[PDB]
Amino acid sequence: GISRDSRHKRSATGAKRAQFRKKRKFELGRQPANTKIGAKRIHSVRTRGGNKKYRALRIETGNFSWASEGISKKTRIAGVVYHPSNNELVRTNTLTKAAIVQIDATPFRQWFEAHYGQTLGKKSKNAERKWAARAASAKIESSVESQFSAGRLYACISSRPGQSGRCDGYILEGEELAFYLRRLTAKK
Amino acid sequence: GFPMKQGVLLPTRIKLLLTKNVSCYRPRRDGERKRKSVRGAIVGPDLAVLALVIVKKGEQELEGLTDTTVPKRLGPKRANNIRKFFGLSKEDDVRDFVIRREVTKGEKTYTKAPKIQRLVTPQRLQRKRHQRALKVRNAQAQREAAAEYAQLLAKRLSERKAEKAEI
Amino acid sequence: STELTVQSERAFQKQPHIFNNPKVKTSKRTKRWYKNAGLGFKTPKTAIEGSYIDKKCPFTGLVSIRGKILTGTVVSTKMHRTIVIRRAYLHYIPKYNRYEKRHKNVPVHVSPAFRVQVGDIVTVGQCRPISKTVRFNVVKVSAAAGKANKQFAKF
Amino acid sequence: PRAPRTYSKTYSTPKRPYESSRLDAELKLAGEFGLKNKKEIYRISFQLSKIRRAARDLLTRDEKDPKRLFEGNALIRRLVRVGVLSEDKKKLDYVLALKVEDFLERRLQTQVYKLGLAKSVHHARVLITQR
Amino acid sequence: ARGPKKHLKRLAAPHHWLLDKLSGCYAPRPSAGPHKLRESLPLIVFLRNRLKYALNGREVKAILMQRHVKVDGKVRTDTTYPAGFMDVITLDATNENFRLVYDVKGRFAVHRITDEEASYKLGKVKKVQLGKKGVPYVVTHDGRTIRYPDPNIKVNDTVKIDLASGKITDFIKFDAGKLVYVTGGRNLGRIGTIVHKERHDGGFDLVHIKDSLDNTFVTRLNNVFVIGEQGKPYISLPKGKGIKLSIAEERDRRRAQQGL
RNA sequence: GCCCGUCGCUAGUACCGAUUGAAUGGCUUAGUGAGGCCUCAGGAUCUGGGA
RNA sequence: GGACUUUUACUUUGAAAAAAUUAGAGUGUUCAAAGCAGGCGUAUUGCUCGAAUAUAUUAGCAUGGAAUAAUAGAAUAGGACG
RNA sequence: UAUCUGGUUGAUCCUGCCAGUAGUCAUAUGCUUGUCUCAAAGAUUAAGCCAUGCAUGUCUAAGUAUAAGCAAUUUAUACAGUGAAACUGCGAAUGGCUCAUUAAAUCAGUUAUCGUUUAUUUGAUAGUUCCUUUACUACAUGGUAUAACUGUGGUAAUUCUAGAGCUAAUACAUGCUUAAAAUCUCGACCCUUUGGAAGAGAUGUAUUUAUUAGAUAAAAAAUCAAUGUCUUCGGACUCUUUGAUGAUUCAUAAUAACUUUUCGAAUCGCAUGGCCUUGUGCUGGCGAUGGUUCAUUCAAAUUUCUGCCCUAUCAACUUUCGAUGGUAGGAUAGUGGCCUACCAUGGUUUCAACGGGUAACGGGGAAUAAGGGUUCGAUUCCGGAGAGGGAGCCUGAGAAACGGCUACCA
Ligand SMILES: [Mg+2]
Ligand SMILES: [Mg+2]
Ligand SMILES: [Mg+2]
Ligand SMILES: [Mg+2]
Ligand SMILES: [Mg+2]
Ligand SMILES: [Mg+2]
Ligand SMILES: [Mg+2]
Ligand SMILES: [Mg+2]
Ligand SMILES: [Mg+2]
Ligand SMILES: [Mg+2]
Ligand SMILES: [Mg+2]
Ligand SMILES: [Mg+2]
Ligand SMILES: [Mg+2]
Ligand SMILES: [Mg+2]
Ligand SMILES: [Mg+2]
Ligand SMILES: [Mg+2]
Ligand SMILES: [Mg+2]
Ligand SMILES: [Mg+2]
Ligand SMILES: [Mg+2]
Ligand SMILES: [Mg+2]
Ligand SMILES: [Mg+2]
Ligand SMILES: [Mg+2]
Ligand SMILES: [Mg+2]
Ligand SMILES: [Mg+2]
Ligand SMILES: [Mg+2]
Ligand SMILES: [Mg+2]
Ligand SMILES: [Mg+2]
Ligand SMILES: [Mg+2]
Ligand SMILES: [Mg+2]
Ligand SMILES: [Mg+2]
Ligand SMILES: [Mg+2]
Ligand SMILES: [Mg+2]
Ligand SMILES: [Mg+2]
Ligand SMILES: [Mg+2]
Ligand SMILES: [Mg+2]
Ligand SMILES: [Mg+2]
Repeated sequence: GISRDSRHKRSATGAKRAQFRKKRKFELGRQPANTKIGAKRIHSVRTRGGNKKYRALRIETGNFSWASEGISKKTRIAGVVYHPSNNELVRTNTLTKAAIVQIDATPFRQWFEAHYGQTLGKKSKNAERKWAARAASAKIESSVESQFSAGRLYACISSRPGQSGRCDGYILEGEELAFYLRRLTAKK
Repeated sequence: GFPMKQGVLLPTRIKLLLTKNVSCYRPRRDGERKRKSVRGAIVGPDLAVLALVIVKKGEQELEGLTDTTVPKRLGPKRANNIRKFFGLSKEDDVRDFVIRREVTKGEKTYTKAPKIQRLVTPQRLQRKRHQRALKVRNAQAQREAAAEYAQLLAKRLSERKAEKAEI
Repeated sequence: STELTVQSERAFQKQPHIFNNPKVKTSKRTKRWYKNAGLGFKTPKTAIEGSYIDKKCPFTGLVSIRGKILTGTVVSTKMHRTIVIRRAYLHYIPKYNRYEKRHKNVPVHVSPAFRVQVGDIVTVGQCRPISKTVRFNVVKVSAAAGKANKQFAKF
Repeated sequence: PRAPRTYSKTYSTPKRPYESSRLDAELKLAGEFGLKNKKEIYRISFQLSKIRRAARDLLTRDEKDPKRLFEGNALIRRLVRVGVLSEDKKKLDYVLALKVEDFLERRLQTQVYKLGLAKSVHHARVLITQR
Repeated sequence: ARGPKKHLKRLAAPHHWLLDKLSGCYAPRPSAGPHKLRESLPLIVFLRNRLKYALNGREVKAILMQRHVKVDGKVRTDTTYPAGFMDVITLDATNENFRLVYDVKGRFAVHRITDEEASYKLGKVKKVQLGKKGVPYVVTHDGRTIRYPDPNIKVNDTVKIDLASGKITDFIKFDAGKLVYVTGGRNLGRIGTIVHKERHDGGFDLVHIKDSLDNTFVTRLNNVFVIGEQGKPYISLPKGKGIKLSIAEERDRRRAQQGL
C-alpha cells in the first residue's frame, strides 16, 4: 500500500533514483483514522509484531486535565474550534492531536464548587473547614472563570486518537489560552 | 455441481472470494482465501438437487423417513453435558451416568465408555492448592529479601555516619 | 535563524511538559528547560537567556547528540534554521602516489542560540535524522567572522 | 555449497622454448638421474626458484630480524634435513646459491642406485615402481 | 532476508572452534541463549570435538538425552546449546567438572577443575539499573538477572555467583592493579593486572595491561574481564596462565621438550 | 627509373537517402481502470447493543 | 569537578577486526596436489605435542613525534596579561 | 621472479608497428588417450518455455481418542496400552537456485539507535481480579458449537464440496480468588480549640493524558501562601534521603483520572504421603505447558564517515504531481517530505552536478610473477535482489512470501 520508504523521492542533488527492489511490508503505512465526534466506535489494528493499535473513528467523550488544578475528568467533547494544521479539520470536527476543542465544563464545575465552596462565574461541619482551609488558592483566572458561564471550556487535544483510541487533553490556560483566544476571534 | 450459498440471492452462478469460516470452502493454509464459483440461493431449474428439510410432518408417513429412525452416534462427554442430557444437579455423580457402548471381539464382548472431561477430581484440587500456595509462598519470600536489602542500606547509612564521624 | 515574534506560528510554540501555573504569580513568566549536551561544548548562554522554541535545539530541544563530531566552513546560510557547510579534504590516488581535492556539503540544523554568517568555521554534532537531509547539528562556532569591523570606511 | 578443494602446480616452463644449449644441459640431467620427461626437471627448478625467492627476500630484512631468524632457520633446517644443503654452508647464502643437481641427488630413485642395489639409474626406477 | 537465519555454513563458523574444512559443509549454529554466537561453544562441539566422547552428532544426542551433562548446575538437553565463558560443564558420570576458559591462542580449552570450585561461577556485570517496583538489579555477561545486589556493585566489576542458589556472594571492583582476563581481540586469552584506563567520552575506553612478565598491551574495555589480584585469581587458570610467548619462544619450548 | 589523376572491370566495407521508413527496450502526459486493503452504508441469519 | 582550548596535512605505534584464499611454521598423506592431523606406551582398561605467525592499506578510531607544507593572531589598537 | 627475435634499405643508424615468444581458476574445438588421487560442470546465448516424478512437514509420561481400529491382558464401570483420521500447536519467512534489474544504489571498512520491532532461548518477575461491602457471586471448576465420524447427495473434471445427525480441548467464549500494613480523600458526631474523631470508600499490573520526584558548581539569611515530625508551648527542626550516562523529559517512583480493560493458570503428566477434632476434611513431592513485564540471546529496520567503470558529440540540473527547509498533524515498529496542510525559496554543480553507456550485482578474491602496474570476479564464504512481467494482500514473531493467495498483462 502506502510506503514510507525514501527510495522514491529525488536525491538532494535532484537526480532521479532507479527502482531497487519491491515495496517491503515493514516500510508500509496505513490510512488516516480521521476520527470524528460522537458515538464511540474504535477499530483495533494489527501492527508489527503482535501489538494492536486502536483507531478511533467517532469518539464523543475523553479525559481532560485542569492543569493548574491537578485534576481530571472525562467530559463530552463539544467539538472543534481551531486547528493549526488544517482548517478542514475544524469544519469536519475531526479529532486529531493539537486540535483545539470545547468540553462539557460542568464536571469541572461540580468538582470546583464541591472542593472550594465558591461557585464559578457571576454548610457541613468539616466541609467548612476544608473550604476555608483553601482559598487564597481559589482565585481561578479571568478567562477561565469566563468559559464556565458558557458551559464550555477550551482544551487542547494531547493524545493521538488514530493510535491509542483515546481522546485526551488538557484545558487551555495562561499564555497558551491567550494565543488561541486571539486567534479564535480575529478570524471569527 | 456448484453448491448453492445462502444469502447470495440470484438464480445464477457467480464467482465469490471465500475465507475461513464459510460455506463451500475449506482453506488449505492458515489465512488463505481462494476465489471460487458458487450457485445462488435462489431455486431454479438449473439445479440438479434441492436439499430440503422437514419442518412440519403432514398427514401421510413418508416410508424411508418417518417410518424409520436412526440413532445419534455419540453421547455426552463433558462433565456438565452429561448432567444436562439427563438432568442431575452437581451432585448425582456423572461417573455412573456416562454412556456405555458394547462391542464384541469374536467371543469377547467389550464395553467402552468415554472419558469425562472437566470433571472435578482430587488431582485438580491438589494443583489448585499448589497454585494458591506457591503464589503466596513467593509473596512472603519476596517481602523477606525485600526488608533484607533495606537493612543492607540501613546499616550502610550507619557505616556512612560512623565514616562521617571518623574525619 | 528565527528572530522576532517567537509566537509566529499557527501552532502555539512551547517546550513539551514545561508547565507554568498562572495561579502562582511569577517574575519570568515562562519557565524554560535546557540541558548540557556533553562532550565538552558549553551551552551558550543565549540558549538559556533566549526565548526561541526550536524542538531541534541541542540545548533547548529533544534532539540528542552522539556519534560523529565534524567541523566545516560555513558555505551557505539561506535556509531558515539550517545551514550547509562544506567539509573539504584531500584524497589519495595510489597509482600516482599523490592526492586530489574533494569535498562534501553536509547540511546541518542550527539553533537560534548561535548566529552564523557565511565563512565561519563551525563544529557540528550528529543526531537522529532531523529532516530529509540533515543528520548533524551546529554545536560550536569557532571563528567569529573574518575581521569584518576592520574593513570599514575612511580615516 | 561446500569448502574449496585447494591445489597448485608443481612446475614452471622455460621462457624461450628452444635454447639449444638449455636443452643440452637438460637432457643430460634427465639421462643422468633416469627421469622420464623435462617436467621432472621443470618441477625441481621451479621449487628451486621459489626457495631462492624466499631466501632473497629474507636476506634483505635485518640480520637478527625476527622473521629471517624464525623463517630463516626453518628453511635451512628443512633443507639440511632431506640432505640437500651441506652442513657447513648452514647460513642461507648457500641456499641463495644452491642449484638443481643438489636436489636431484636425493631422490629415492637415485639413492636406490647410489649405494649399490641397482647399478643403473633406470633399473632403479623399474625396481621402485615394481614394489 | 525475511527472517532469522537457522543454519551455519562451516566456513562461516567461528574459527576458534577448530572445525575441519571438509567432512560436511555446515557447522552447528549455536542456539539462542546466555552467550553470543560468535563467542560460545555448543555442547555438540565440546562433547565431540574436544572430549572425543561421541563420534557422530547423533551420538551427542543420545548422550545429552540421558541428562548426563549439566551446565552451570541445571541439566541442559539442547544439542546446539550456546556454552560460553565462565560456564560449568559437569559430566555426572565420569565425575568430571569443567570451567570454560580461554587459551592464549584464543580458543576455549578443556580445563578440568575441582569438584567444589565447580560449585560457583564468575561473571562480569555488563550493566546495572533500576527495575520494576523500585527494585535494583545487575545483569551479568551470561544474562543472569540478579535482583538486590550491592550498592557498591556497578558495571565492569566481576562477580562471584553461587550457582547452587542464584545469588552473588562476592564482587571485585574495576581498580587499577586487579587481575584481568582478556576475552577478545588478538590479546584474547592473555592475563594480567591493569596499568591504567584511557577514558574517551563518546566511546571505547582503553585498558593498558601488563602481566607476570613485564609485558604490555592494550584492549577495548569491553574486551576486559576482571578476575582477582596480582598472584591470587578467583578461579583456576589453565596451563600457560595466558602469558603469550613469541613464536620462536614457543618453538624452543617445543623443541626443548624432545628427549624420549 | 620513379610516379599523379580522371576514366573501365571484379569484389568488399561504411556513408547519404523518398519511404514523416521499420523493430526492440526504459521511462511517461492524458483518458479508461481490475483487485485487494481502509471506509460509509447493507442485514441472508443467530444469538445475546454485538456478531 | 569547575573554568578554556586557532585550524590542518604528514609520520610513528596501537586497538578493533571472518573464515577459505596468499605468504608462511609444525607434521613423512608411501611421494605429491592435499589434509589438520598426529605422536608415544604397560598397545589388558593411557600418555601426550597440536590446530602457529604475518599481511590486513584508502576511511574511521587510539597515540608518540613537531622537520617539511599550509592556516589563524596586535596597525583607525575594537590588542594582551590584573 | 630486472633477456627479446624476425620484417622498411644496394648497404647504414633510427622511428615505429606488424609477427614471433610465455602464462591464464580461461571458454571452445581438433587429434590422442593406460594407472592413483583430486572433482568444476546450461554462468555467457534466451531472469527463454517446460511433459512427468520428487524437493515440508511435524507427537512427548505430559493439550484433544466411544475408530462401530488393533491388542488383549492385567487391577482398574468415567478415562488409562497402542493408535488411523480430524482438531489444537509449531514449522513452512530456513534452505537450495539464479545474477535479471541496480552506479551514490548495492557493497566494504568504520559508526548510530539519547530513533525502533523482535517468535524463540536463557535469566529474572504477579497475595491486590467480586460488590454500596449480613440473609450473596458455580471454585468441589461455569458456556456452546464444530471437525473427524454417521448418513443423504451434486459434477466430465481438482487436495470441489452441499444438506442432515453427533461429540472434544491448552480450539472458541466466559468468569471466581488470598496475609498484614500503610497512605490518601470523604467524613457522623463534640467544641470552640492549638484544634480530633469514630468509619466510609478509594489504592494489582497494563493502557491514555495531564501534573510532580528524579538532587549535587563551594556557602548562607528574611518574608508570603499553605503545612510536615518532637514540646521543656517563648518554640525549635537536630541527624536528614538519593541510581546510570559524555549527555536526556533516562532508569524508577508519586498525584488526578481515563479503558467496548492487557495480564493476574477453569491446563496436562508421574508419584501418592503426611497429619486429627476421622469431615474421604485440611494439606502435600517431583515437572510439563503456559502467562504479563524487564533482561538476555537469535535477529531486523533505519544509520555516520570515506571509497565505484566508460562518457562533455551530456553544462546546467532539481520544484507536473516535493525539489531544499520551517511549523503542525497524520501515518509507521519507530526517526524522517514518509504523507498532508500552511509557509518560505531553497538543494546540486569544472573538486564534473544532471544526463547517457555498461556484452554492471557488490565484496572475500582471481590471472600476470623486478618493482610500479594491467586485466578479471555469473560462479563453493559474506551481503543484496528476484522467483514469467507488474501490482495488491492474507497469515504471522518475522513475507509485500510466489513449491501463499487476488487482479491485470504475456
Ligand atoms: Mg481436561
Ligand atoms: Mg527558506
Ligand atoms: Mg541450531
Ligand atoms: Mg556508546
Ligand atoms: Mg505509416
Ligand atoms: Mg479513511
Ligand atoms: Mg598502523
Ligand atoms: Mg590463519
Ligand atoms: Mg620484406
Ligand atoms: Mg632487401
Ligand atoms: Mg644494386
Ligand atoms: Mg603480439
Ligand atoms: Mg540461463
Ligand atoms: Mg552456474
Ligand atoms: Mg524461466
Ligand atoms: Mg482406546
Ligand atoms: Mg534464503
Ligand atoms: Mg455458536
Ligand atoms: Mg487461548
Ligand atoms: Mg530542590
Ligand atoms: Mg543521581
Ligand atoms: Mg518516563
Ligand atoms: Mg489422602
Ligand atoms: Mg553519443
Ligand atoms: Mg516538516
Ligand atoms: Mg523557486
Ligand atoms: Mg570529465
Ligand atoms: Mg546485467
Ligand atoms: Mg560475485
Ligand atoms: Mg565487476
Ligand atoms: Mg550475465
Ligand atoms: Mg548493512
Ligand atoms: Mg524475495
Ligand atoms: Mg511496469
Ligand atoms: Mg510475490
Ligand atoms: Mg521459497
